[PDB]
Amino acid sequence: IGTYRHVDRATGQVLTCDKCPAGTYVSEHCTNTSLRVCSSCPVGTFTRHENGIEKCHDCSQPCPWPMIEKLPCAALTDRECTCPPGMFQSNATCAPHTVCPVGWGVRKKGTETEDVRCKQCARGTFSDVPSSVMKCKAYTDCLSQNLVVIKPGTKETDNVCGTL
Amino acid sequence: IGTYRHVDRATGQVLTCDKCPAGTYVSEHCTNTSLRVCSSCPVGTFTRHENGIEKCHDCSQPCPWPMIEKLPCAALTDRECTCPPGMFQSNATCAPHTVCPVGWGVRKKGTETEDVRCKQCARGTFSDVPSSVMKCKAYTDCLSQNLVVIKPGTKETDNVCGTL
Repeated sequence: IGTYRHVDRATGQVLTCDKCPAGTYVSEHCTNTSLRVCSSCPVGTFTRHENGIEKCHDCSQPCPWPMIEKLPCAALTDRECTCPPGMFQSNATCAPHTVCPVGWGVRKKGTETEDVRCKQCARGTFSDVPSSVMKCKAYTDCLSQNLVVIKPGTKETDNVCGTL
Repeated sequence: IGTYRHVDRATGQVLTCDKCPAGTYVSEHCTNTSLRVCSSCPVGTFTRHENGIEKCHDCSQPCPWPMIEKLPCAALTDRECTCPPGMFQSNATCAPHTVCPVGWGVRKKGTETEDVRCKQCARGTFSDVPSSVMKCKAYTDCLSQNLVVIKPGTKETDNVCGTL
């Protein structure tokens, strides 16, 4: 654990005291005869690093709806706010991710900061349900099935397999 | 921030959730549509590392007098107990450090776990006060003072300097 220098009020001695761990602050500095005393950051404050400070930092304000917390206000961390799952941050607030329609699929997955990116399903793949999450799916391999293709697939539907 | 696997109770899906930072525990696991929620370790418990656990660890019992805390029970740390300044741990408890008498001085400084080690003051040095802390001190250099030595020093007293 690191240390910090402190001027003792009663003697003017420059002491080397032990830092207090992340999550606490110095509630009594060391003196020439006593160890420094650490206390836990009160509800609503944090310190992220071992410190010699006399008060913890205030956490930021509550996340603005519809944002929610992905990290709480706790002893070691300020609250961290994010668009909730299924939404992504655009300018002000959060917007639902793009739904890729039938015949399209997710090329790049949506995140809390970027929208989904859809692509048309490539030949030999299909997507039969609107979704902001799913990828185009390869047709059922009728060959390797021992079957032949009864009905071709489309970008929306699997090939149908069988015999004759 | 690392992640951990969790079996979702309602669907049996094995999810990858975000760990919660040191000082908090998982008060709600992630599900397929919601981020895991972290809460701060309640008073009296800690976690030292980012974790996926559902409760923080209990801190150890209060230090046995005369031991005191050198680290508190806080969100990131169990309490850590030590013999207070001026004492060192021997078997059970704490004993005051050795006081080196006049004519001796500290050779090795006492700590919370080892006693002071005193040595007789070497020739040309002295110590005039009993102390568990101070080192033997070199005599006043009468030569470099322009003075001559009026009275020799001892292991207990400085040489006295002057002229004639």
